[PDB]
Amino acid sequence: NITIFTRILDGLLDGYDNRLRPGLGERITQVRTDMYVNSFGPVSDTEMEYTIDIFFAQTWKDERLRFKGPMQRLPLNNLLASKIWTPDTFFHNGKKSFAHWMTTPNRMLRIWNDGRVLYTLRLTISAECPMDLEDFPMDEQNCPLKFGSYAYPNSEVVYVWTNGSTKSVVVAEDGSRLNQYHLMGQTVGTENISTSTGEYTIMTAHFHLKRKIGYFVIQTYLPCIMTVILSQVSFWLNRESVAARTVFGVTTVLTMTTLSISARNSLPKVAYATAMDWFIAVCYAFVFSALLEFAFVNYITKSQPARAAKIDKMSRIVFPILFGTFNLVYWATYLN
Amino acid sequence: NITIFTRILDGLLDGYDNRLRPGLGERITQVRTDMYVNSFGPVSDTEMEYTIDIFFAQTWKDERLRFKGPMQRLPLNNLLASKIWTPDTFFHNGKKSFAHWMTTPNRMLRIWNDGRVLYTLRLTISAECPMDLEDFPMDEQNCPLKFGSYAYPNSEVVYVWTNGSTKSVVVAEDGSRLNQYHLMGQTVGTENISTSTGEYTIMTAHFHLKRKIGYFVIQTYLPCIMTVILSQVSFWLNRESVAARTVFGVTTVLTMTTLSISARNSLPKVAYATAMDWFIAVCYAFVFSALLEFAFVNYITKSQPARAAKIDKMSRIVFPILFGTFNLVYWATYLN
Amino acid sequence: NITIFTRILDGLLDGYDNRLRPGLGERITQVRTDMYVNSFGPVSDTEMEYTIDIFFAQTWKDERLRFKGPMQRLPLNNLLASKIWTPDTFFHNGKKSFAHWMTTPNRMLRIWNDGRVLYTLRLTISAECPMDLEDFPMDEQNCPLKFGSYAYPNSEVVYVWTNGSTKSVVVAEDGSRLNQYHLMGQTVGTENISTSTGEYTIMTAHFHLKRKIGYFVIQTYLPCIMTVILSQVSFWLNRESVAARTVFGVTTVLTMTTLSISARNSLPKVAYATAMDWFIAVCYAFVFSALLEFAFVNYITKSQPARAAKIDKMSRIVFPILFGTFNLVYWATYLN
Amino acid sequence: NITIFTRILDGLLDGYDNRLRPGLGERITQVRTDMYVNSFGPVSDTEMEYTIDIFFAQTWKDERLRFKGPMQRLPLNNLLASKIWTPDTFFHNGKKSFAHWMTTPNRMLRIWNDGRVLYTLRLTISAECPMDLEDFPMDEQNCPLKFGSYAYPNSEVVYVWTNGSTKSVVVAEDGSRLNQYHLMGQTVGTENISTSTGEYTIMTAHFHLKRKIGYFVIQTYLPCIMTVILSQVSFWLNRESVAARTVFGVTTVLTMTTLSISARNSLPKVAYATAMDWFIAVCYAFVFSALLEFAFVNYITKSQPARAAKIDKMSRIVFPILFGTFNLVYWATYLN
Amino acid sequence: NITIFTRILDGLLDGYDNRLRPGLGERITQVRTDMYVNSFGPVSDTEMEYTIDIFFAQTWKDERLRFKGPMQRLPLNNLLASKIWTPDTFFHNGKKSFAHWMTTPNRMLRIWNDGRVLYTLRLTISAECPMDLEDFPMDEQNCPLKFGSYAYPNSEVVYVWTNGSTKSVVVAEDGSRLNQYHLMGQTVGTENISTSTGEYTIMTAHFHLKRKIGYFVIQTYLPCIMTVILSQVSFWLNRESVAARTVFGVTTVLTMTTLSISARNSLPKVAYATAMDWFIAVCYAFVFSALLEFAFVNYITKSQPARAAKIDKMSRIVFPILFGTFNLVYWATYLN
Ligand SMILES: Cc1onc(-c2ccc(F)cc2)c1COc1ccc(C(=O)N2CCS(=O)(=O)CC2)cn1
Ligand SMILES: Cc1onc(-c2ccc(F)cc2)c1COc1ccc(C(=O)N2CCS(=O)(=O)CC2)cn1
Ligand SMILES: Cc1onc(-c2ccc(F)cc2)c1COc1ccc(C(=O)N2CCS(=O)(=O)CC2)cn1
Ligand SMILES: Cc1onc(-c2ccc(F)cc2)c1COc1ccc(C(=O)N2CCS(=O)(=O)CC2)cn1
Ligand SMILES: Cc1onc(-c2ccc(F)cc2)c1COc1ccc(C(=O)N2CCS(=O)(=O)CC2)cn1
Ligand SMILES: *[C@@H]1O[C@H](CO)[C@@H](O)[C@H](O)[C@H]1NC(C)=O
Ligand SMILES: *[C@@H]1O[C@H](CO)[C@@H](O)[C@H](O)[C@H]1NC(C)=O
Ligand SMILES: *[C@@H]1O[C@H](CO)[C@@H](O)[C@H](O)[C@H]1NC(C)=O
Ligand SMILES: *[C@@H]1O[C@H](CO)[C@@H](O)[C@H](O)[C@H]1NC(C)=O
Ligand SMILES: *[C@@H]1O[C@H](CO)[C@@H](O)[C@H](O)[C@H]1NC(C)=O
Repeated sequence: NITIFTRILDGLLDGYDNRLRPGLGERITQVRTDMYVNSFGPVSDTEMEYTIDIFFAQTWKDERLRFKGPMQRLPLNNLLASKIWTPDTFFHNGKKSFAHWMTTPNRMLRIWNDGRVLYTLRLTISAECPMDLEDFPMDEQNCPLKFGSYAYPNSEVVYVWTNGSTKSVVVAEDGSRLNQYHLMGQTVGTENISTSTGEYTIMTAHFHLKRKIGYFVIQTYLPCIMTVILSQVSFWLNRESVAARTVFGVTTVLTMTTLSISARNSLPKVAYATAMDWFIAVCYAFVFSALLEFAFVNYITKSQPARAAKIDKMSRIVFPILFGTFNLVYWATYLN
Repeated sequence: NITIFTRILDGLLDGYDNRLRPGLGERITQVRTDMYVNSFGPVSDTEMEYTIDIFFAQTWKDERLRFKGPMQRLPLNNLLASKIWTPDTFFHNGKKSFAHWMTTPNRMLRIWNDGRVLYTLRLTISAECPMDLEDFPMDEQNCPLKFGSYAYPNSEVVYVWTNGSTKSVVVAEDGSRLNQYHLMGQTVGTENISTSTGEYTIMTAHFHLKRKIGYFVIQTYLPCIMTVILSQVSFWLNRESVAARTVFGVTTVLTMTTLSISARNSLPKVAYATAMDWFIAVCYAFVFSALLEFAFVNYITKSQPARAAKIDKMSRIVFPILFGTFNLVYWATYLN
Repeated sequence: NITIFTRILDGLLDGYDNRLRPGLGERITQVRTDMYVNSFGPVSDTEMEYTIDIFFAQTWKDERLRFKGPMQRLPLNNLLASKIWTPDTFFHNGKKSFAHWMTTPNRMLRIWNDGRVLYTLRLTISAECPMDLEDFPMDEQNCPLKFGSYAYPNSEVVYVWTNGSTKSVVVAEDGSRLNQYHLMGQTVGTENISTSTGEYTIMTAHFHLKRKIGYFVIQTYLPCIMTVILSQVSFWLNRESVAARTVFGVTTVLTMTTLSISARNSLPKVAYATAMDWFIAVCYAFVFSALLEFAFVNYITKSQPARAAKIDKMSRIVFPILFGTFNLVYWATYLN
Repeated sequence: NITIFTRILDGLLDGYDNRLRPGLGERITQVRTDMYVNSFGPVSDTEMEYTIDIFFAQTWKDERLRFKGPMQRLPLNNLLASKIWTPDTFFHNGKKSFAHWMTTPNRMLRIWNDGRVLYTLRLTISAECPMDLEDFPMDEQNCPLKFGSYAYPNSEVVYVWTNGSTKSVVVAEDGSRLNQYHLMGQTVGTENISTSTGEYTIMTAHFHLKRKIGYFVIQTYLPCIMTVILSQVSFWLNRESVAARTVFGVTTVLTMTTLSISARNSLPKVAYATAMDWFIAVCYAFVFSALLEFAFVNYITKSQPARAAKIDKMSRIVFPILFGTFNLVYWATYLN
Repeated sequence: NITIFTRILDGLLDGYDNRLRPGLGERITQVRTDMYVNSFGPVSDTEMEYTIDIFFAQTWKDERLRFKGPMQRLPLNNLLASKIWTPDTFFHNGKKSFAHWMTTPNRMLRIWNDGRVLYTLRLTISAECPMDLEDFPMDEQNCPLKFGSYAYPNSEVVYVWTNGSTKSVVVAEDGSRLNQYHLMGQTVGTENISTSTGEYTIMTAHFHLKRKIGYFVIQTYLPCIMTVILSQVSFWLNRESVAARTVFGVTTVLTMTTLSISARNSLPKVAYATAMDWFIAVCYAFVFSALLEFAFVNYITKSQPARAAKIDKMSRIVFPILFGTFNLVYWATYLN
């Protein structure tokens, strides 16, 4: 009773050329693509790449695979995949893509009576996601995923998403978990590209990433904020304590300097200033300005002591207000 | 006398199709799985992955492999594995799995007269273990291991553990050794998942991890604890020693700042506060508060010296008690 | 209607030897090469290598592949690539080159009636780009890309660019994006090399890189500049404040020392001085010189106080002017 | 005259089944193993693994390979290795093992008239070496190397070392060179293991490693020792110099704190204290105790100056003696 | 006219056994080896390995490949390489060697009428270069490159360099470029090794490396030199400035301590002292000695001030002279 299936498979492969696409010279091959994201891999800001594991599925029609039998479907595995024609789908932005081969090559092949073919493949794509870190860390990124045929132009093979956008791309509930990003949603699109080898249709999927803040607050902002407050303590010490107030200014200035270096160690070596850089720069000004106030005060503490006390007394109020005021503008500007 | 074995193997492969599962269109294929963990690989908290080396064994029934001979069993190797049908088992959460091929592909194949087949394979799985580091380092993790068929739905292939849970999964005595985790135990479960390609049965194995503390005590807590004690020494110095007490406060505050940065370098860049972070924050408050006490004392050391001495004298007792009291609450809360 | 294509392909391969180049012993095989750079990978200054992803295309004439049919072209895939002769093109400067195999080997093969063959391949080349970091970071680099035949000398196989230089090499608009380099343009050239195995023609492509400054300004120059300004503040303090002015000089000198170490951590370990190194060295002299001025002033503050005040007063003006003057010369020299 | 060899090889493979072990169902296959260690690779303490490159040789008897000819031996290469039966030897503790394939697969095959077979293979094994770092760096490690059959139990295949232990395992004179270990010697053993798949014989080789000290002396101990001596200098300064003695105590305490952090950066993150940790802890006590002495002295320098001088004078002698005494006990205890 | 070549190749392979070396049982196979180093890869001091890319060429005589035709030579590619016998050459010291496969396997095969065969292969060898870092950084290294047959002893296969030493090994002009080494020259040698499997001839190539200094001068020596000079500035300050001179001594001592730690971070963790270590140790003595001078001076500044001034005045001259004198001896000793 099982030998019947063997006869069907042998019959289909008989007089079958896998080097020729279905409907060659008669029509245009149409491929339906659906994607399921098992896990949205880590996003490497330094390398401008993001890893992703998906179950890529393609569907098309091949009249050469029509068959008649008790079962309307023929579940199979990778063994028969190489014996038939499959699209040469590839990822344009994929810097390095590898498959999964354990325990068995993770591929599926199903065939219906009408000749419809389902080809499912598991992939891990290390794609490239260029980013504009001008509003970092209050930045939103749109990492794309482009794929299409390598050898068959639009005139021969066309890719189209199946059903609506929601069914076209699906992300696992636990897969969309990252340490420094929120997966707001996904979008799908298409576009034709003209090349020296002809026109090709491109299927594009974009993932909306909203960076989650809180790591940089504990790592960069808070040390900068508390460092500024530490400098302002010098305003409450007597002028004659030259050495004491010198330690506050010098130590704080160096502390802010190393924080800027440390902050950008993890950040990509971009040749432009970010929002965090401006915040550090302003904080650097406050600590440096406090030291200048002490130097100016200590320079005139003899000739005109009266103004020296007023400046020191006034500075106790002005500096905290300006720094507090700056934060409201800074946070409101980038959080709105 | 040895040629008889050759005839049996040749006979079994004659008229044998490896593209068809046993009992196709007649019943549901049942697979029994047993796992032995040779060594529980390192757990990468930063990458939320854990490596594991196992001897994965699958058992099923294939009536096409029945034979009669002097021996009831036919020990073999990987040579015949590709000549017969094997399940397309794969790991859903396996980010990257590779086999061992030296000296010979580490696979075993045994066949009995009744047609029962044993297929053993050695694997190294780099699975993903999402973690909730809210109670870190007093956190317990449950790293799973999910596997199942890729192409054969529940209606065709079903996986079930063999014997009891203890025999189903086994961990070597020396294998369960990690630098920062205790392998409390293992659990096994099953569940059906509905997909666009049909329903699939999933075999799940969970490993209970109890983080072992002592590295962070020597690396993070103790430096923080001793740093706080160092700051409190300033309370025992005379007020007029402005520079001396300034060094204690400034140096300690910066020391705590760098400890927080250093502590999170190894820790994953999670966007939320951990138990260790709160401990550091409280320790930061004590050192910062001590400096504020000195500044306040030095500010009123002229107008009202009487209160200045009382505050300094009182602070010698209050600060150690509060810090000691906090530790009891902190340790008891997270250790109970 | 589709079986006709099968007959053509079978006919071409009949009596076809892929071990022999077309026109062997009758003429010289001519290959036309065109390159499209999908993305100019990162440039590793430390390893003197740059990654690049290209769609390498080769065109040549093979009279053995002539055919007659309704279609003037035969789009195909990698399946037939191994069944015919292709040039043994390789990259001389490619330290490690790997192909892309997912979902299908990214190769294309097209054949015309006249026998013209188009062979397109996707590659990721980790080539070597030696650099002369004498004007770093104001340095311009010319990273080459050399390729040619491995076994067929100039007398048998010759490579020539197709059409003009612009069409010969093309770079994607978004591909030419780097964090620390600007892709000014590309150039193409040729040259014959004499070897023990014969003369070979070499096709060379050079990419002009103009390093973009701004990361080192925020990371190295500014901390050095502000550190120097910090030292000059000591000139505005009274001489009797020995400890206060000592902190400025000592802290600044050490700060500059660690900046030099930190700056070269990312920079390659080249055994010669760069422009940035000279800038740091000069900045180190200013901070060190300021400390020497204080030591000299403090040494003569008793015997001849009159000159001590003049030196301290004069130093307040001389030092800022010289440092400001140096920057104009430094920046103008390397930016012109 | 050379065609005779071709006939012999063709004859042996005729009617030969590589899926069946020699002497199947008639006796037990006996395998003789000899190992030569070309180079003992680096030992990764952090990953608890050690690399090793060996020329693994196996010898066994196969009556099916008997032949008669002018030559008593048939040197060969990897070409015939896959055409005959070879044991499925694998390394139980090998986390990742790979072969060498350049220029040609590094394998040898020799056959004698009697049917004896020699199979030599070159391997690079990244095995796991669990370590007990309780006496670190005065610790001795015993890294094992376990291998055996994967599919053939003890009842079918048995491994035994050839000749004595010295000939069984050999290490190259220059191979046994490590930066932080001495290869004292090697030992070989055997043991039977019972599994669900049957009993298997295990061949075990242990390498005795004696860690060589001198890097940690220059990196950890000496900075700690000199730091303690630096703190004791404060005892020779006058009490009224409050700021001066404060710098010694504060700087030394922080210096010891960072040394402990730095020391464990390279060391594995083990959750227990090592001998080096105790040495650092004691050194931390001395520096911290010195600061406490100054604080206590400065606290009573007014009411009872007489005792203050005695304590400071006495401390100059007590502290060096105790620290010197501790070293003798510490070094003697762990070096004996 | 091209079919003639096909007949020749088919004829040669007819009745050809690739498992047998040429001249088997009749003479000894002689192989001529020539090497061209395209680029001398980076030298990893930490891992004691150096990468190298070469075009390895082997020449030998095979009477079975004699042919008659219009052309005296048959240029070919890797396609025919596997169809004939090639030596099993391998690198004894090669820890990991991989080939280049893009665009086509980089191999060449040429055959003459007499039967002479040329086999050229491109390789990237990560060999091991043990080093004696006793004179580091004034050290000269001799990195070898050993290769020979794996299965064919000296009695069957013998390797000999072709022509003179200069032609035997060739290094590209631009290939011999390293950041911290000078490629002085190359030497070639031979030697027979006795093994359990027989005697084998070994072809050895040594590369003379002269480390180029200048990176460590800017990274280690200069900071140490300037740090010592900074300490000597304390001798020019008044004794009563206890805090001021304390900062110089304490800061300098710690600065030297961290420099030693930083210097060895890149250096391999060798368990012995290098020349740089001695230089740092001496520099550490000068800074530490200066602090001791201040402590001794401050201890006797009351009882016998006269000697205190003399010591401080004398130290201003003695210390610079000794440090300057030491450098001349140090540099002359290791540079001569
Ligand atoms: C020389 C060559 O030979 N065969 C091909 C080729 C063409 C199309 C294929 F599908 C496969 C291969 C080529 C390159 O031709 C291209 C390809 C893409 C684009 C293009 O528009 N983009 C670059 C990729 S992208 O950034 O994803 C979107 C923008 C421009 N020219
Ligand atoms: C597009 C597509 O084509 N073939 C498949 C497919 C289905 C089942 C297979 F066994 C193999 C392949 C798919 C994806 O369909 C899925 C798969 C799993 C889940 C699911 O429930 N989970 C995701 C994996 S998980 O996190 O381990 C548990 C939760 C949801 N949809
Ligand atoms: C021993 C050997 O056997 N077959 C070959 C060989 C020759 C040419 C091939 F195309 C392939 C292989 C060799 C090396 O012969 C060479 C090769 C290149 C150069 C040369 O001029 N350069 C080195 C590469 S480069 O830096 O890109 C440009 C400068 C000098 N000698
Ligand atoms: C489920 C399964 O299926 N086939 C096998 C299997 C058995 C023996 C083989 F030689 C190959 C494969 C298994 C695991 O069975 C084992 C294996 C080893 C040990 C054991 O005693 N140790 C673990 C490895 S160890 O740490 O080196 C020494 C201690 C215990 N149970
Ligand atoms: C057990 C075994 O079975 N077949 C072999 C074998 C022998 C020779 C081969 F050419 C290939 C394989 C072996 C090891 O036998 C050896 C090999 C080399 C040396 C030796 O003298 N040295 C080690 C390599 S070295 O450091 O480069 C120079 C010093 C000593 N014994
Ligand atoms: C691509 O080409 C097809 C040709 O039928 C056309 O229908 C489609 O609208 C084109 N897509 C775009 C985005 O222009
Ligand atoms: C999965 O489906 C099978 C169908 O027989 C059922 O017996 C089993 O209970 C299901 N498992 C779960 C967890 O629902
Ligand atoms: C290389 O050789 C060919 C031989 O025809 C010659 O035409 C060409 O000019 C040569 N190229 C160079 C750069 O000399
Ligand atoms: C292993 O089993 C064999 C069976 O013959 C026995 O001879 C040998 O002593 C056993 N080894 C050990 C260590 O028990
Ligand atoms: C190696 O053996 C051969 C045998 O002919 C001999 O000629 C040669 O001199 C030997 N080489 C050395 C270095 O002893």
